[PDB]
Amino acid sequence: FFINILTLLVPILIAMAFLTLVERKILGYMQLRKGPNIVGPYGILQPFADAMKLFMKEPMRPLTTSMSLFIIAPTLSLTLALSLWVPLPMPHPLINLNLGILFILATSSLSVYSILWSGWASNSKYSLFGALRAVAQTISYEVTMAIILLSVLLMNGSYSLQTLITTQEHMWLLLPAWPMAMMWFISTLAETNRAPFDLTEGESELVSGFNVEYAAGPFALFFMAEYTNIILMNALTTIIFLGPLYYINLPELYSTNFMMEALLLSSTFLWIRASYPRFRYDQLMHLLWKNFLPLTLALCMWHISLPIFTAGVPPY
Amino acid sequence: AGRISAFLKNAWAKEPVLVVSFSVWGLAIIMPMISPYTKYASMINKATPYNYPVPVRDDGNMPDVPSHPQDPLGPSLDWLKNL
Amino acid sequence: MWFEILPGLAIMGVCLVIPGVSTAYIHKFTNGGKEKRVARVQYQWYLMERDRRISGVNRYYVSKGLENI
Amino acid sequence: NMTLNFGPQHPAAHGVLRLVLELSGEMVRKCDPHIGLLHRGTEKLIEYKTYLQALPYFDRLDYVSMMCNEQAYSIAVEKLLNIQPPPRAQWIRVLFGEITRILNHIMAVTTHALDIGAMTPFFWMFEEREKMFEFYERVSGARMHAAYIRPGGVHQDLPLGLLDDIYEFSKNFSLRIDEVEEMLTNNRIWRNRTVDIGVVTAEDALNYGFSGVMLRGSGIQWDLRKTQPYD
Amino acid sequence: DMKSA
Amino acid sequence: PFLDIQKKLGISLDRHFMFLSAEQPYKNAARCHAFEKEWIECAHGIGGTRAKKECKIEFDDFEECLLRYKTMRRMHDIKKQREKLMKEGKYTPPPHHSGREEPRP
Amino acid sequence: RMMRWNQERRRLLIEDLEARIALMPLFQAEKDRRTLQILRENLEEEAIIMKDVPNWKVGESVFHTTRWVPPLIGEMYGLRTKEEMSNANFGFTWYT
Amino acid sequence: NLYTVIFINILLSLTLILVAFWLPQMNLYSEKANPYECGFDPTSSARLPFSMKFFLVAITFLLFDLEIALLLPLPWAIQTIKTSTMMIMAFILVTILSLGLAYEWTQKGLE
Amino acid sequence: MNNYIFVLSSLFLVGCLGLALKPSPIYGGLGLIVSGFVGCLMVLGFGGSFLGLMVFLIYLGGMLVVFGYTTAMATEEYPETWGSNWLILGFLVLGVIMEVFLICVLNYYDEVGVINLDGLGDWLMYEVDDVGVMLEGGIGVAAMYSCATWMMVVAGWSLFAGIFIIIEITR
Amino acid sequence: PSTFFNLTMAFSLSLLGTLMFRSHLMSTLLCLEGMVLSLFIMTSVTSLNSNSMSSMPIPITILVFAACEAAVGLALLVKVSNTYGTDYVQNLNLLQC
Amino acid sequence: RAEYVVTKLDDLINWARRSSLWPMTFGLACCAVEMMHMAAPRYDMDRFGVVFRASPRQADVMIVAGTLTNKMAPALRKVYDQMPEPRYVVSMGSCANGGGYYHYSYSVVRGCDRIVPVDIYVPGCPPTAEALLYGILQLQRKIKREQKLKIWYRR
Ligand code: SF4
Repeated sequence: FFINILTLLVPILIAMAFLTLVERKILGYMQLRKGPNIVGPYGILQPFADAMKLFMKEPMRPLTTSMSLFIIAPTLSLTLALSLWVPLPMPHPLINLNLGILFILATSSLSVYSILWSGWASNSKYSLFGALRAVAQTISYEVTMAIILLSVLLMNGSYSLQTLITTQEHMWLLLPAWPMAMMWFISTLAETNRAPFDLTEGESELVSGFNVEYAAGPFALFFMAEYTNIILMNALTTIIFLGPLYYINLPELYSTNFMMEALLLSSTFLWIRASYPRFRYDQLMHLLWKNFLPLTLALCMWHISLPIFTAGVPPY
Repeated sequence: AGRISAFLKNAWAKEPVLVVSFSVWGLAIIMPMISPYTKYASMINKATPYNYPVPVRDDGNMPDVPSHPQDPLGPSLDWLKNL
Repeated sequence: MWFEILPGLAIMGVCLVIPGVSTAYIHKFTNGGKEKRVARVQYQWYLMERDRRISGVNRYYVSKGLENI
Repeated sequence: NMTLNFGPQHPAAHGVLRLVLELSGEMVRKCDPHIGLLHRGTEKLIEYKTYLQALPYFDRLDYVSMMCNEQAYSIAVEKLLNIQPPPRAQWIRVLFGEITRILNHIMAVTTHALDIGAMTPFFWMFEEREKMFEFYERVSGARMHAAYIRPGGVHQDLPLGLLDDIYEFSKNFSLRIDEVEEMLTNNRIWRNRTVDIGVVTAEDALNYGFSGVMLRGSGIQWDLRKTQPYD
Repeated sequence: DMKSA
Repeated sequence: PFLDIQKKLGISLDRHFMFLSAEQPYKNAARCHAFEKEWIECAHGIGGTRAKKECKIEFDDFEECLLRYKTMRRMHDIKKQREKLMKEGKYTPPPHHSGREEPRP
Repeated sequence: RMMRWNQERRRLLIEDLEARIALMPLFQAEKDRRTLQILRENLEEEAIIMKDVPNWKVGESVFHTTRWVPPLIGEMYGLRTKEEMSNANFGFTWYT
Repeated sequence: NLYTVIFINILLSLTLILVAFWLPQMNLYSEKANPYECGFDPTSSARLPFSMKFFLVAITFLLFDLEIALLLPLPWAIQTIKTSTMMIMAFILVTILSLGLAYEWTQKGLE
Repeated sequence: MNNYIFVLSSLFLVGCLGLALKPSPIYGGLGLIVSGFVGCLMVLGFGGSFLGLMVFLIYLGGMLVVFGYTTAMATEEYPETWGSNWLILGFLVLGVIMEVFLICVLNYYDEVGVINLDGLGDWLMYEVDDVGVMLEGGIGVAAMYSCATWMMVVAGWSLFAGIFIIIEITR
Repeated sequence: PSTFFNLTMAFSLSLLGTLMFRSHLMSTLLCLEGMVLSLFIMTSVTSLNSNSMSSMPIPITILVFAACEAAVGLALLVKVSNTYGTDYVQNLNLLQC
Repeated sequence: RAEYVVTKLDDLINWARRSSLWPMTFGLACCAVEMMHMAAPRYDMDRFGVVFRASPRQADVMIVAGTLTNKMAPALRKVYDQMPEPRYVVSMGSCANGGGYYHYSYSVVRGCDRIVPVDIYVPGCPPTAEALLYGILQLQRKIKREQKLKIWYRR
């Protein structure tokens, strides 16, 4: 078990730093630059040097802060994002939780709490604006997050995340739910806090939002939890709305199908990050609550309608 | 009819989101009156054995229920497995 | 050109294709050549406990077939 | 109401500005800008020097539109001295002043996009800005601060074969302008961002001293190029 | 028309 | 008062989950369903005041089934006397309670 | 295709549940033979334990009626080891 | 398993916090640890009453959170015998959940 | 894991003590998020995984919205922490001394009452059905869709009228 | 048993917290929410120990009227806080007239 | 002989700081458009691994571009003090060098060396983005060649 949690947790941190590496490289390729290829063999050494350098960067204990809550926020954010990864289905999950997608939804609702704890306990007006817009991003994302995670999972009929693997062996899940996939994508941009719907760590809005007072290793923990949440909910959109091929004798073909589909989905996540202009929280609350909340409730109505329209109800 | 048709035509041009939510909500309204499969899910959920159906005491009144499981006379599911 | 994203994406890719393969192979190693049974309901856990007691070495992964009796 | 200082160091204030905002909520009540964080005393310092020594201030005052301001200062000095420029130098004035117009509008669209949050024409337009600063360095020898427009016409001639490279820049610049117009005008984010926000009346745009692109955004026709013919 | 809609 | 709207209409808005022995989602039994059913079938047609005197044995038996208080006292006393006999030395080490037992099946 | 997959998956669950509904009285005959044996092991090692303390009958149940009270987790496995007790009461729940 | 992954995850995050703290040098001063408002003396305390304007939308989030909590047992609710009963009443429930937002959108509650 | 729910309910008593001695409500929101996580694994150790996890989700969302409310409106110049006032920290020390005295008097002083501390672990769940399939509490929560439809209708009308309540109050 | 006695000791301390006022009425709303949280924990351990699945959405309707009542009190404190500036209960001394 | 181990760990602990140096999204200048020209994809920041982070707490080095006036001077130094103690100063521009233009003016600080410790001086009112790429490379090799664990070992 300990060898399994080492080979799950240490390669996901190395792959998260290498995701930051290929994020900056494909982001700079979008912005017509070659990217950080000098310091590594084709640049395979730069966010490892960032995670090294932010250790002996000086941390900050300000006058105005409360230091216990100020230091208990990023350690809970790292524990949060690295223990959100364990009810992921994969071929076979490490935690075979019976209703684990509600734990995913609950700890992603916990993911928009450590940012508010940080933005209060930093004791800056800038961090307080970032904390209030993190509350506004909760107000935006959370009910449409739960309704998209409810209504298309009513077609699977169970909150066990293992039962979605057997559902979509021959066909994908974006073919029965194409508006639900793109509305899940634009709500998971709000939970992930990436540059379409990033409104609480922005250099043009505030001075980087909620990371005003956070230097060094705690800022490395917040960046760690940030990019762990990026690859995490890329894997969530991968594991719900697209269906890879399952052979029960060969899970490795399923894992490399997961690899190519998750690499194109993380490529379109950082492509949709680096393309668009960045929102304002008035029209974020306006387009979600006025436009995309009754569309989620109406496709939720149509997902009430479908198992009595045909075929019976799904299995337990 | 033309005034309300120009109202719903211009709403689907300008802001079609609420009116397509209302359209598929009315489609979910008009679903189960003309749905032919709407009386099958309740008897499928009746036919699944979540509990143990308690075997009855044999008293020899009539063979309304079978005295043997695997012979197909009795309440079967052969029109449900062919669905 | 567009070649330079690909070895960084491949060294991200081996670090993202390790964990599911590693947990499936270590599931095969830890549970008798089989996989770990998921207990969604209590019937699977009672069958799990009856297999642990039937094997009798307090381990469920070996299983007694027709050759026990 | 918090008396929040917006601060120079926040990068959407362009490095310099102390706004203060007595804001209730995030609905900002009043915003009081104390400019003066970059006050250099150029109008005091111009007096103690000669005119040709007073030329390269106007490289640096509007520093994202340089050769337009030394065109302005040298057309003021030439109107003081009653000296007409030569017409080849006048076409050099309007050509490099419209390279400077493309410069300032690239910075305007770019820093507007960076302040909203579109970080993409902070690099895509800046590659063609580096292509223009090759021409700036070809004529003067400095990428930004030329001091190439003098009183009595421009300083030197162009290097040879420049105008072919200006033409090969300008045939390729139009697809990138249409590309940014594809990426940032027809989209939904900018359409949600920039509608019925910050409207000024034409009475306020005349009475507030607004000029140029503020007046053209308010709809009145007041370019200073065809209404007042200079150069 | 309907096509623009 | 009581005002008896569900009693007049005959439809149970909340009367069908009043007790522990009510109908269940796919018939999975509550604990001491037999005890609560015997107490309700004792208590029907006698009233509350005479139900206190007449079904006192059935109420005490059902309350002992639910709270398990004398069962808790019985397990606590047998664990205390097992602990005292283990300190005394009369008690053998239990083969069926030491983990070395033959498991059935 | 979701209709065809839902109907074949409900046929698969009703096949596995038909195997369960034919398999329960082998499980139930296993269940009452163990829970009478572990209670008889509790009754055997009650007369060894409390033969000295007065007014306490062995095999005593405080319930008044002669019907079979269902045995609890505590009354079933409370005399056994703490590891087997935690594996009984935290078995399905902590297998996570 | 979930307890030991939460325990070893918070222990690795705690030793990441400890190797953030005790590995560099330790030297602070008052101008260093002064709070940040782009480098200025405090015009006001940050802990002051903020009169933000998304308050009714925030309470509508709390009521919609409660509404999706009663919506949440639906994959077990679809496995029932009274399919038409749960169908008509759940249609009524999510219809009035949409109708509360329809009244807020009519009466300008989301601005 | 025999004394798991007892040490969780002792942590619940410590967190409810930290809420009970009443700081500035930011620290009360942090302590009540801690106690809501404690109650989440308290229900999630019993066997019903749906109830405590969905009220963990509800208390995370509602505690986040009242946390934004108490960093918006209800704050002052000097926030009172648990350690900023010595009455609060001294009452915390007196409260944990009182709970040590309470488990002392329920452990070895008289040992008379319905509350027992020798009964740890085995009197946690009294009887759970081992062979049945429908033992997960999600269908028990989902019983309000089929059998208990009236209180479901009542609660949905309550939140409809509550949306009308908040749009009547906050204008 | 012991978990329920520690639950009712947490409820008695939550009642001692909500039957006094120290700084704000917001912290009294927080005390009422912790009170109804431990009430939920009591309701779920009774309805889970008794193995009664019929009384299991009684915690759902308890949380519905809990968070709806806290929602009503938050709109109430919005109105009294933007009336009074700060929402202290010691400023509420004009109802004795 | 642990001095080789100390110097190799010092080069390994300075390799991360010389490679992944994070500057500050600064302003204050005519010269500050050339920070954006290093950001521009001809003479690139991010190829060497240079990322414009707005916060001082995220920043590792302040590139002071240009005009340092008397109103901006406590706003400069209150930002620079709150930058945490791995901190270097590049001074882009002759106004950040010595008060290049506006030297004998009334409200310009006469160089940024008057206020902050400046580790490297970049000349130019255009400093070319090649020239501040040289400044980033030479500050990079300066904090490479500083020896903190070596002077800790012979202490
Ligand atoms: S050195 Fe010249 S261009 Fe540079 S900041 Fe000073 S005046 Fe402006």
